[PDB]
Amino acid sequence: SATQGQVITCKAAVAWEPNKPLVIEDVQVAPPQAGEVRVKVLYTALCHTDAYTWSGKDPEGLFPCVLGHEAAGIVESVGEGVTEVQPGDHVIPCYQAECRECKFCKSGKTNLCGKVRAATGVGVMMNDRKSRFSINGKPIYHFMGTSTFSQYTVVHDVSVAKIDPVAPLEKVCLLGCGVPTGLGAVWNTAKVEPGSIVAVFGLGTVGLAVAEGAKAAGASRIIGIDIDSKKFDRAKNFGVTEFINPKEHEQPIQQVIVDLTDGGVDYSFECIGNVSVMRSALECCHKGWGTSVIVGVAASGQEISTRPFQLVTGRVWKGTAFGGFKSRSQVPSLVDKYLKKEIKVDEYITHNMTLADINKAFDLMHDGDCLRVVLDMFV
Amino acid sequence: SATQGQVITCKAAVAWEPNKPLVIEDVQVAPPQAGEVRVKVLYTALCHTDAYTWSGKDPEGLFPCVLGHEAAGIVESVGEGVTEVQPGDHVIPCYQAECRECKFCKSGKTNLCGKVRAATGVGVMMNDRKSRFSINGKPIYHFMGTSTFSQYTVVHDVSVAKIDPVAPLEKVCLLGCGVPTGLGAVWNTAKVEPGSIVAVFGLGTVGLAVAEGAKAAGASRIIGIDIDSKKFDRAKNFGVTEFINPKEHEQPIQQVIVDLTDGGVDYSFECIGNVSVMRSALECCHKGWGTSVIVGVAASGQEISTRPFQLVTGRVWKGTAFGGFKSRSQVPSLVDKYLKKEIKVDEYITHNMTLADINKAFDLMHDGDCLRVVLDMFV
Ligand SMILES: NC(=O)c1ccc[n+]([C@@H]2O[C@H](COP(=O)([O-])OP(=O)(O)OC[C@H]3O[C@@H](n4cnc5c(N)ncnc54)[C@H](O)[C@@H]3O)[C@@H](O)[C@H]2O)c1
Ligand SMILES: NC(=O)c1ccc[n+]([C@@H]2O[C@H](COP(=O)([O-])OP(=O)(O)OC[C@H]3O[C@@H](n4cnc5c(N)ncnc54)[C@H](O)[C@@H]3O)[C@@H](O)[C@H]2O)c1
Ligand SMILES: [Zn+2]
Ligand SMILES: [Zn+2]
Ligand SMILES: [Zn+2]
Ligand SMILES: [Zn+2]
Repeated sequence: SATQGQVITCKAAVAWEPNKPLVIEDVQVAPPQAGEVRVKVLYTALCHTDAYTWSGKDPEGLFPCVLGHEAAGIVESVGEGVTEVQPGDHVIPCYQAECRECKFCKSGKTNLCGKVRAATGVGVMMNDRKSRFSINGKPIYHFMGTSTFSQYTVVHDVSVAKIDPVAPLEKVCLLGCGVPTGLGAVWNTAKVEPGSIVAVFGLGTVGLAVAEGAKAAGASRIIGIDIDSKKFDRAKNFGVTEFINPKEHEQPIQQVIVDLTDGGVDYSFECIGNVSVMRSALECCHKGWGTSVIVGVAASGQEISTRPFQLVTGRVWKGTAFGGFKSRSQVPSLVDKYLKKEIKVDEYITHNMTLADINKAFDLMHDGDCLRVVLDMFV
Repeated sequence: SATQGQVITCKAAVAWEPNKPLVIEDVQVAPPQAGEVRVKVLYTALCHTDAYTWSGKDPEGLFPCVLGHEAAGIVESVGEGVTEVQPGDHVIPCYQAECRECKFCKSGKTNLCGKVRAATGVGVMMNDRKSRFSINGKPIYHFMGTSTFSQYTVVHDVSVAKIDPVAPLEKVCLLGCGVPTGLGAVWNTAKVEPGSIVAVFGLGTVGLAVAEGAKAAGASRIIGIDIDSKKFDRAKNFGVTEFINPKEHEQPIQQVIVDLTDGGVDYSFECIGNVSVMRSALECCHKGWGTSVIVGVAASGQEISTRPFQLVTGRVWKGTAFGGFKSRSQVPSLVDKYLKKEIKVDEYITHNMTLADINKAFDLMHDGDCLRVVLDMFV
C-alpha cells in the first residue's frame, strides 16, 4: 500500500450532533496501531441502529462521530502483531468481536466476546484509548468499533472477518448485521424444529431474515405481523405464509394470534424494538413450551413487562445479539453459503446509492419504503 | 368400604372469607361420580399457596372453600370407569393433573395437562360441574382439584398418584407440592449442569428443595438469599454453601451477587413470589448464558419487568409449575427415591399438629418460625 504507515485523508459522513444531517467531511485516518486493521470501506449499508444513535435515543452515543456498522471492503494495512489478515484481503468488519480465547469465546453457549468492549463502547481504540479519526486535530469518535461511513476505518483485529475474495462486496456488506441476526435468531437462539409454528413481528430486513431462517428450519406456518399492509406482498418470497395487521383488530395482537394457532405459536420473534410488542410476542406463545426471542433493539429506559404466570405456565423469554453467530469464525461461512446459493442476500437490497446520497438514504429509511440501502463509498 | 355409594359427614377446615380464620365444620362429602376418586386424607401439610389464596391475593380464589393441596391418604371409593386406583390404595392427590392423552401430556415438552382445568379452576368436578362438598345443602368449593383440609375429599382420577403402600403418609404428603417443585425446578426446568453457580432467592421449603436439587446436580456454589438470617443456619444441611441477606446491603441484591460471581450466576431460582425479587434474580444471572427460573407464585395484578437488553445479551427468563413433573407418572418414582434415601423429605417437616390446630399452624407459618407443618387429620 502507498499509504502504509501514513495518516490517510479521505471522505467520511460525520454525525456532528444528534438529529443533524450527516456532513461529508475530509477526515484524517491515522495508521493502525498494535492489533488493529485499517480498512478501505468499498460499500456500506444503512441500518436502524445507525439512525437510533443519530436520533439521540442512545445512552452510549458520542458526538461528533462516524457512524455505520454494516460494510465490506479490503485491508489497506495492518498494525503490529496482526497476522490473521494482510493488505489486500477482503473483509467484513463486525460490531461483535471474537477474540477466540476468553470464557465467552471458548464456551459454545454465546457469541458475546467482551475483549474490546471497554474501548469500542466509548468510541476509541484499545491500544491507546484514542480515536483514529480527526478533523483539524480534533477527534471524531468511532461507532460500534466499525465507523463504516468513512472511506477508511480502523478496527480491532478481533472484529475483522476474512472472507472469500470472489464475494461481491456490494452484497456481503449485509452479512455484518441484519441478515445473520434474523437467520441466527432462528437457528442458534431459538433452534426452531421442523413443523414449528412461528410468528414474526415486523417485516423489515430482520423480520424477513427470521422468515427465511424459519423456512430453512422447516416451520409449517410463518405468521407475519406488520402495521404496514404494503410489506405483506414482498414477505411471501421470504417464507411468510400468513399476515396480520394489528391496526385491523380491536383485540390485542396476542389474542388474534392465539385465536389462529389453537393456543399460541411455538416461536415468536420481535424484530421492531418496541417493548409493548415484545410483551405481545411473549403472550402470543403457546402454554407449556412457547419461546419468544427479542431481536429488536429498544430505546434506553424502555422496560419489558408481563405477568410472571406466563413464565410459570411454560413460556420462555429470551433474546439474540447478531443471531448468536461468532463473527470471525462464522461470517466467512455465511459468505460461502451465500456464494453457494444456500442463503439469500441480494433480495434484502432495494437501493444502491453513493456516499454523497447518505442523507437521502436515511430519509428512505425513515419513510419505511425500502429494505437495505447500499452505499458505494468510492464513486 | 362401609361408606361406599353414600354421602360422608366429616370434619373440614373451611375458609368462608378471605383473611378470616379457618373454621372446622361438619361437611357432607358426596360419593364420587364417573372418573372420580374419594380419598381418606390421613395427613395434609400447609403450603404458602394455601395462605396465598386465603389472603385474597389469588386471581382464581373462590369462597367459601376447602383449601389444602399437599396430602397423602387412602382411596375410600372410586366412581364408574375408574381402574387405576381401587379402595385401600395409598395415594397422593395432585393439583397438576395428568390425563396421559392430551396435546400437553403427549408433547413431551411440558407437564401442564389442561384436561380438568375448566372444573378445578372454578372449584367444581368435571362430571356434573358441581362441588362434592356442602354445609346445610349449600356448596363449598374445591381448591386446586384437591381440597385436602377435609378428612374426605373427592378428586378426578387423572389427579391421583398411586404410591408404594409402605411409604409413611405423614412424610410423603410433601411430595404433592413443595419438594418436587424445588427439585424439579433444577432437574427438569433449568437442567443445571455439574459445576454450575446457583443463586436461590428465599430459603423456605421450596428454596431449600432447590438447594438439594442443585446439590444433587453437582453445582459448585449455591448462594442462599433471604431477608431472615435465621433461615441460613438450617440451609447448610440442604446444600446452601454461601449466604446473603439483602437488608445488610445498600446496593441492589443483583449487584451484590454479580460482584461475588465474576459477572453473575449460571442459574437463579426465585422461591418467594415477589416481582421485584424476580427482576433481581434475572439481573444477577451471567451475561450470555445465565438462566432465571421463577418458582414463586405472585399476587394478582403484579407484573415482572426488566430492560430487554438483559435478554438480548443472553439471559433466559423461564418458570416452573410443579418442577415440570408429570404427576401420576413421576410422583410414585419420587416416593421410591425417598424410600431409597436418594431424596430428603423428613428434613422439611418442622411441626406435626392436628386438624383442630390449623389456625395455630398458619400463624406459626406467618411468623416464619417453621418449614412444613403436617396435620394429622384423624387424631
Ligand atoms: N439484536 C441484534 O443483534 C440486532 C441486529 C440488527 C438489527 N436489530 C434491530 O432490529 C429491528 C428491525 O430492523 P430492520 O432493519 O428490519 O428495521 P425496519 O424498520 O425495516 O423494520 C421494522 C418493521 O416493524 C414494523 N413495525 C413497526 N411498529 C410495529 C408494530 N407495533 N407492530 C408491528 N410491526 C411494526 C415496521 O412497519 C417495519 O416493517 C431494529 O430495532 C434494529 O435495531 C437488532
Ligand atoms: N411454581 C410452583 O409450582 C409452586 C409450587 C409450590 C410452591 N410455590 C411457591 O413457592 C413460594 C415459596 O414457597 P415456600 O413454602 O418455600 O415459602 P416460605 O414462606 O416458606 O419461604 C419464603 C422465603 O422467602 C423469604 N423472603 C421473603 N421476601 C424476601 C426477599 N425480598 N428477599 C429474599 N428472601 C425473601 C422469606 O424469609 C422466606 O424464608 C411461594 O410463592 C409458593 O406459592 C410454587
Ligand atoms: Zn445493522
Ligand atoms: Zn472473546
Ligand atoms: Zn393431559
Ligand atoms: Zn404447595
